[PDB]
Amino acid sequence: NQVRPKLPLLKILHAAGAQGEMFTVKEVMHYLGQYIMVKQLYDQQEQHMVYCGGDLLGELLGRQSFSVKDPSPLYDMLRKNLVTL
Amino acid sequence: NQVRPKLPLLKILHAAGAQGEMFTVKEVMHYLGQYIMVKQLYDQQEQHMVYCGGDLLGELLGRQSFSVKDPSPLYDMLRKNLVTL
Amino acid sequence: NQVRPKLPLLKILHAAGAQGEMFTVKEVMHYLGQYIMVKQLYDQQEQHMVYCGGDLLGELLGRQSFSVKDPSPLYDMLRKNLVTL
Amino acid sequence: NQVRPKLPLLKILHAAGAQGEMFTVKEVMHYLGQYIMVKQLYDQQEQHMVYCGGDLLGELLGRQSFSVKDPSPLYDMLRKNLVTL
Amino acid sequence: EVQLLESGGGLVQPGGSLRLSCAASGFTFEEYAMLWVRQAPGKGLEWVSGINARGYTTYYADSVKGRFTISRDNSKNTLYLQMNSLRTEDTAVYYCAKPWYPFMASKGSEFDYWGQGTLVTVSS
Amino acid sequence: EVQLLESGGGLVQPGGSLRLSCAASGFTFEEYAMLWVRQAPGKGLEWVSGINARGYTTYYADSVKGRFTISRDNSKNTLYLQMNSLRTEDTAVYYCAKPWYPFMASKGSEFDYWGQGTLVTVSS
Amino acid sequence: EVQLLESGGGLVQPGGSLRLSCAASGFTFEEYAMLWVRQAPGKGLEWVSGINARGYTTYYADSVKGRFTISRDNSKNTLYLQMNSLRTEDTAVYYCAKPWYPFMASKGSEFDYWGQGTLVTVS
Amino acid sequence: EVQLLESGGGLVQPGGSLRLSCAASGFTFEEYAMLWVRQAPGKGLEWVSGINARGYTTYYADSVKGRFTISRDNSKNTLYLQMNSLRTEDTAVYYCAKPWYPFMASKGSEFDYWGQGTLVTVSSA
Amino acid sequence: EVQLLESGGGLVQPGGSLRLSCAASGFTFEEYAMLWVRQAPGKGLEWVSGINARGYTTYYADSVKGRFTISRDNSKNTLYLQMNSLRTEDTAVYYCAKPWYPFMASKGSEFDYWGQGTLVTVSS
Amino acid sequence: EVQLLESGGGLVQPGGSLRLSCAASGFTFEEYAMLWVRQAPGKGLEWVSGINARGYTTYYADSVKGRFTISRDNSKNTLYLQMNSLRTEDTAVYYCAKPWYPFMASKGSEFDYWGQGTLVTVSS
Amino acid sequence: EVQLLESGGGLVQPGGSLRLSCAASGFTFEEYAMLWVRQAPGKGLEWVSGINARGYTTYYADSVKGRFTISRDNSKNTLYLQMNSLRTEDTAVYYCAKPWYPFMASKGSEFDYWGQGTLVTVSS
Amino acid sequence: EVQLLESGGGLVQPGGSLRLSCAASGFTFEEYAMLWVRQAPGKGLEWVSGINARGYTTYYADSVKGRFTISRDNSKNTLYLQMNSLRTEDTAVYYCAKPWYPFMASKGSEFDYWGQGTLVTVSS
Repeated sequence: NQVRPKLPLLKILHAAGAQGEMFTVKEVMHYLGQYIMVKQLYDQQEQHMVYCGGDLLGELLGRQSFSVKDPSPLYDMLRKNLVTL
Repeated sequence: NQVRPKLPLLKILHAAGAQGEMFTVKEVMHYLGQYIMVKQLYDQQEQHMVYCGGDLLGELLGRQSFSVKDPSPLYDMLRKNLVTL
Repeated sequence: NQVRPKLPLLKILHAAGAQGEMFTVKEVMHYLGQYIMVKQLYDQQEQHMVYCGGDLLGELLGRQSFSVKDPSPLYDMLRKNLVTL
Repeated sequence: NQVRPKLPLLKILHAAGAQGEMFTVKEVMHYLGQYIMVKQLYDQQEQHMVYCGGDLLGELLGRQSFSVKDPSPLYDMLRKNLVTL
Repeated sequence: EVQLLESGGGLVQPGGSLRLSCAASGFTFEEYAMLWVRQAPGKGLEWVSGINARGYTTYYADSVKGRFTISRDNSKNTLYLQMNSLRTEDTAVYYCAKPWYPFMASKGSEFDYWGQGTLVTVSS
Repeated sequence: EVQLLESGGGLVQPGGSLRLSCAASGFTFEEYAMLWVRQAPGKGLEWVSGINARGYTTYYADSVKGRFTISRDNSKNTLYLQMNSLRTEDTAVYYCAKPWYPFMASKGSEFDYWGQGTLVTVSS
Repeated sequence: EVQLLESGGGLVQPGGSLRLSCAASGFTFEEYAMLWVRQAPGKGLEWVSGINARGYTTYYADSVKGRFTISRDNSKNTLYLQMNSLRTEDTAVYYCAKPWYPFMASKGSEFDYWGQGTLVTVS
Repeated sequence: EVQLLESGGGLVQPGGSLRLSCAASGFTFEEYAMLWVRQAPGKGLEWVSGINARGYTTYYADSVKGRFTISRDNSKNTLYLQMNSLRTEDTAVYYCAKPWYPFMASKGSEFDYWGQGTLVTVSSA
Repeated sequence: EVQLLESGGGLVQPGGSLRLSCAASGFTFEEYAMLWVRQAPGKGLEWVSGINARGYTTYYADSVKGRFTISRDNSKNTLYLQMNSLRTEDTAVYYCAKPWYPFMASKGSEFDYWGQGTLVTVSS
Repeated sequence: EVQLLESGGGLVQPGGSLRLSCAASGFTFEEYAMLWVRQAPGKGLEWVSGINARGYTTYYADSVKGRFTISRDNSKNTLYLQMNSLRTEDTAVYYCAKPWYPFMASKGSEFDYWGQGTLVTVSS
Repeated sequence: EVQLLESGGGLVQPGGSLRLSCAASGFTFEEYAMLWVRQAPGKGLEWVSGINARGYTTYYADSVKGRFTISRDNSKNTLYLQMNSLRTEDTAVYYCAKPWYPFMASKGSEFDYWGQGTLVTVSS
Repeated sequence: EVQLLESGGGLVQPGGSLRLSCAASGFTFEEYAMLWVRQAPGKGLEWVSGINARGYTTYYADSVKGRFTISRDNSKNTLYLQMNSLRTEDTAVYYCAKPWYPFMASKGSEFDYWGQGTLVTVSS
């Protein structure tokens, strides 16, 4: 199942090292994980907490922070940013 | 004032993250700038040059290559693709 | 004419698939070639160059790198590591 | 404190890659461990058990097998083969 | 391009032990927390254990606490699960898993990658 | 209540043959596709073959095509694997499995239940 | 959502110096070349200078070259313009502008956003 | 040429935790089982824990079993000791040790190399 | 266990051509660059030509440049030397050589293995 | 100035015989061991026989033992090869060779010079 | 023309060490294997050690194995003999020697030239 | 470790000739210019001749120009001085000398090392 990310999401993926414009949903999430790590948006002392305020990611999600234990913010963003091919 | 982009242009706008069906001209152009940038349709070394042959934008412009220093192809596209509300 | 490699060299030979403890000089060199290849110590862009720093081989040779176009470092290692039987 | 290993032991150490004629006791034991390992004189299923029967090492220990867990046989060899300088 | 290859499974009697191995490739192993999960017959996938990238922080399900030990050797791109005092209920296909989130060592997700698994059977 | 019981394992020479069977109970056998998988000593799970519920559509791993034949007898609630032209690397424990979804016969089908398996050894 | 707030303008004598600032929000400042444009009495918009997104390449009108200095602090989402040896000819309303085209730093356009401006008076 | 550099020690409250690290060089770390040993005030060296080269077989003194975890990252030439539920009597200098015998993970020997150590102090002070 | 068997040598008149072949065995042929070298009467060994493992990159001594063509067939584990515009000076025993270093295609070494050779005679 | 002229080749039937001669000049013949090698049509170099400088010690390939006899006449600077009980597989061009080292008379001896050779055909 | 000159000899106690050197010229040093031999007060000639031309293969008499080390520096035209744990029986004049043939480094190599020798005396 | 040893000196009549040679070792001979100097009974040192490292540029004292010829053989590590139409005042001990800097072959080159010298006496 291939998907094509809308460009605001693609931008985040490419910044994490992704190539191209088509991906599986799993690939998208793995690049998103890479992004949060390389941009160091997580709290070192509480790594499941992501502080994305003032970052592309925060603006895309419309929030300042979130827990990767609660994927609900991510579901919303995925629905709105992935076009199934 | 606000405009409604013809579906062709709207698809490009939506891919760029544009929400809704009504925009101002400055909004439309902002999104187009993002579209070109993220889809890397420009020359890394000569950034004002856009090579849009092989992209759906190239069709709308009816061109393959152009410098944004020349808005002429751009005015044409806008006229054919924006409906004033 | 067999030689018995000292154990630091034998270690490298076994790692490249050699069996036993006695060899001809040519067998030693052929296994060394295999070692460099399988351990990917050569430069894919400049294959005659071997970067052995941080490898058992580098430590035996006392070198970070060397070119197979100059056998000298290999001579000294053989001298210090081959016992004629 | 430096020691001179008598020739029979020295030959074992040199095979192990030792350089020179004098070592510390800890240096001697380090090379011994290396010797046992590379020559695979140990039991892969019971690695503290050394089978040195047909090896020159067996001649020094005057034994055919034994466990490294008990120093006694080692101490004996050390006493008879290290000359304090 | 992510690939995970589990091995080491087999048949053992209750009280016995097994060590599972997971060979990882196609991503930067040393950047990732890693998980073991398992599926017993007729049941949903159960998270079993996890370990941080640096390998000194570990997590265990209450069901295996004190009996299983997870470890990793980044230099060999390999994850291990040492299983001792095995019980009939540990019978399952065991899977190595890469989390989508690099620091997630304590829970699985729908977005994880898994290998084909290795079968563990404990009976008698 | 779901039970799958493999049998028919043994020791054979390269080029030899064995017929494996799997006796199913505790569910509506004739409604489910069924699968064979195997695990060679010290390795992991490899999907071998599958067959649809009504038993006329068959699937095979490339490594066994032409040599293995899967079939079923719904009146007896039994699944078969006929293994001809056996090779050393066919050595494995073979497991019968029921998928979670009745239509899934191919590699990667989510399992529901699988048996403890039967050992097949090919050697000279 | 785009917002550009100019400040630092005021009243100076021929030869003095002012430092203009522009507080940008509603978009990714660090992605955009940014522009300074101005409007003196009786005249339309004159492009004054521009700076690339990173801040290492800068452009200037000749009438202002070797006198004004453009710069940016991406951490503070702010653009600056250093006007030294000010002239009477420089009295005008100064605007910070975001180009629709992310790499356009050498000239303005009708599709750009600009702020409400800041007033500079030299005499 | 062999060096073992221990660190991570400090002062902690009873029940607290600390992680020790040992940076090894001068030998092929990935070939050797490695040990942790300790010396409390007024006593001699007590063997604490050991691990095989491959990292998946570990050994522990009864006194620390269930509280300490040994691990290693060969790619970093580093040995670790995670110490939880620390007790007053865990106070000591902790040493990293390279055994003379490459497979010896369950006990120390007088022929082993050890570092200069790292000081661990457990007290409600 | 390395074995190199050259053939195709013989007698030809100046201006003539001969195709030499070399059957290689006892090593992984397709992993290795391979060489031709020759020994003329009274002279020392002379490197003649070389080719990378994959068979697409070739090298030649100035003395035979433009006249000789080296090629290989990894499927047949065979190396070839097509010799055109042959001269009196090309008289020599020609040898197929395996380099100790897998990527060395441009020069011989004292450590290479050679076959027994094939005699090439050029006279009118 | 060194040269070796082989002669005496011809066509004979199986069980027939031929004597080859080799005329040497340009070096001190009686100080050098000497060799015969041959090359079958389309094949490679095969060592046949060798004799020491003083002509009392002889060496032979197992393929020609008891059938071929090597000898020399130093007063004539001539080497000989008496071939009896010839066989179809003996068909070859036969070459006289002078070793680099005066004492080398056996298989493998490094050549210094060799002649253009003489053709021997053994066909019913 | 050939010139060999030995130095480094002297008086030492048992267990002591000494490093002999041999200066070579008048021929191409780097093309020749080289030897050390010795002669005690009566004794006769005894071969001690040999090294190949490029200096990577070494040979020793049993009576000095493990104690003596031969080496050379072809950039300096010098041959060395490192003598450790000297024994009374090692007392002798040591000679540097060039073989008639370049490849001869073992015992019984035909001598071409040798030096005037250097006295080594081992005793209380 | 440098060693230089002169030879070839002797007694000769005026108008006669002699050829001196100098054996070098302990350094890289081919990388250094080399020198000849002389000292007549008392009379102090006098530079005679020099030659560059590669042996193609020569230098002479006016007093021997046209009569003496310097040369070297880098393959033999040997320096030569050919002395023709000798004159009574050429009488002296002749010395081989290595310069401190590799390029210095002329008068006034700083010496690094020199030989013991060889006596040349020109008279009836």
